[PDB]
Amino acid sequence: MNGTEGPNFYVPFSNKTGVVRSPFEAPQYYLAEPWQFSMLAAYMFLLIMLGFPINFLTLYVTVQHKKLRTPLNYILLNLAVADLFMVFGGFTTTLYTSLHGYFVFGPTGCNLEGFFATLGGEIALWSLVVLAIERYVVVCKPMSNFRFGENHAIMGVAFTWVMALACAAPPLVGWSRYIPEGMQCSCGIDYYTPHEETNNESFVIYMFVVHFIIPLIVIFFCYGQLVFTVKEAAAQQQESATTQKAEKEVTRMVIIMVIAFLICWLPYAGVAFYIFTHQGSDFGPIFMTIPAFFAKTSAVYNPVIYIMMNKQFRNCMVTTLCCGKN
Ligand SMILES: *[C@@H]1O[C@H](CO)[C@@H](O[C@@H]2O[C@H](CO)[C@@H](O[C@@H]3O[C@H](CO)[C@@H](O)[C@H](O[C@H]4O[C@H](CO)[C@@H](O)[C@H](O)[C@@H]4O)[C@@H]3O)[C@H](O)[C@H]2NC(C)=O)[C@H](O)[C@H]1NC(C)=O
Ligand SMILES: CCCCCCCCO[C@@H]1O[C@H](CO)[C@@H](O)[C@H](O)[C@H]1O
Ligand SMILES: CCCCCCCCO[C@@H]1O[C@H](CO)[C@@H](O)[C@H](O)[C@H]1O
Ligand SMILES: CCCCCCCCO[C@@H]1O[C@H](CO)[C@@H](O)[C@H](O)[C@H]1O
Ligand SMILES: *C(=O)CCCCCCCCCCCCCCC
Ligand SMILES: *C(=O)CCCCCCCCCCCCCCC
Repeated sequence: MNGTEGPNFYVPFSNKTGVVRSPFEAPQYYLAEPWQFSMLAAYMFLLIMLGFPINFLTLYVTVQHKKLRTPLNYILLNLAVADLFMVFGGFTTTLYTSLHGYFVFGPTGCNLEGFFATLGGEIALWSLVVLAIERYVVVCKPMSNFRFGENHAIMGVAFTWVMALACAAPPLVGWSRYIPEGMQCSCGIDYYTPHEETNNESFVIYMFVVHFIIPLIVIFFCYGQLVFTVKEAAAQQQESATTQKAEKEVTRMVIIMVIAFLICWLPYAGVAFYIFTHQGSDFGPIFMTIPAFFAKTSAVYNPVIYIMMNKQFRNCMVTTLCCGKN
């Protein structure tokens, strides 16, 4: 027996020596050394110090530069906002709790922190999906006489909001639940205890299919077709070096974006799928925080890839940071 059950939690540590306390009431220093809790805090600090400026600057630069405010870019603003939900909902609260050694805000705080942290990263997830769809629609022109504009861009943003709520809300009202995870300082969806009262098994399948496989297929399809269309168009215009450049640049960025998507969610899903097969095993507190490393860090590397590697934004950023010139 490798864990310790309670009303609103599951501490991954045997209580056979009697040392296990609630993650809402007392420090979990039997679960991990105090210095490891400090390193958790150190990492949350890094994610905030990098994550806030990068994502805030994205919104600020867009307000100052008319050229950035195009319908396509609406979703990349949505991304930046989602990343800020991850920072202020997730990382800051985890920084606070990690320094105590347990989730001080209790079960209600666990639901809040879990909701906004889940909502944040899920909006970001679907933002990356909707961008691929919009880019696919715009480049491949799969529809007869269609023009992407403000109305469509806003629907795409609302679509992410809805999908993210379809993921984050149900645990608040019966279907699965939010409980402290890993080192017990941050809360999230329960996918490591078969909890019949909330039906965790169905929700995990629903999550795996609707919120990972479907996104993964849409992203691979949309960008697959986009790279196909661009490559055959360049092959029919090989005299233009500009077009050959643009073709290679687009293919390079698609590979970066697809690989980046996998790094973010494949570890989180690979571990989730493993627990579905091998249930109730001796999963450490650190083991649970390894997938969350890659996922939470996306709040920094997504805006680096999807926004700061754009030459247009990069100029506006320099201008805004240098007060007007340069
Ligand atoms: C992990 O295991 C440990 C060990 O079992 C466990 O901690 C223990 O919890 C029990 C309560 O569940 C504690 O027992 C209490 O001891 C105090 C003595 O001061 C009593 O006052 C408590 O109440 C009794 O007496 C009252 C008298 O008026 C009655 O009103 C009441 O009904 C009770 O009879 C109670 O006996 C025990 O002290 C700890 N032990 C240790 C070592 O901490 C812990 O709960 C487990 N963790 C999890 C998450 O499940
Ligand atoms: C940068 C944000 C500030 C975080 C302040 C952390 C306060 C930690 O407070 C600690 O909690 C222990 C219980 O776990 C108690 O022994 C004491 O209150 C204190 O040592
Ligand atoms: C990915 C599909 C497999 C099942 C996933 C279920 C667990 C979801 O886990 C969630 O991930 C979010 C990442 O955005 C974190 O912010 C949340 O804290 C966490 O609850
Ligand atoms: C979703 C997957 C995105 C499309 C990835 C295609 C990358 C293939 O690679 C591309 O074409 C040639 C090989 O086919 C290489 O020699 C080129 O360097 C490269 O641009
Ligand atoms: C335009 O005039 C150029 C920008 C002016 C600012 C140049 C100085 C940048 C230094 C940033 C250092 C970051 C410190 C990070 C420590 C945590
Ligand atoms: C806007 O007008 C661009 C200039 C603004 C920067 C003024 C000079 C910056 C000096 C660099 C100091 C960096 C130290 C960071 C402290 C942690």
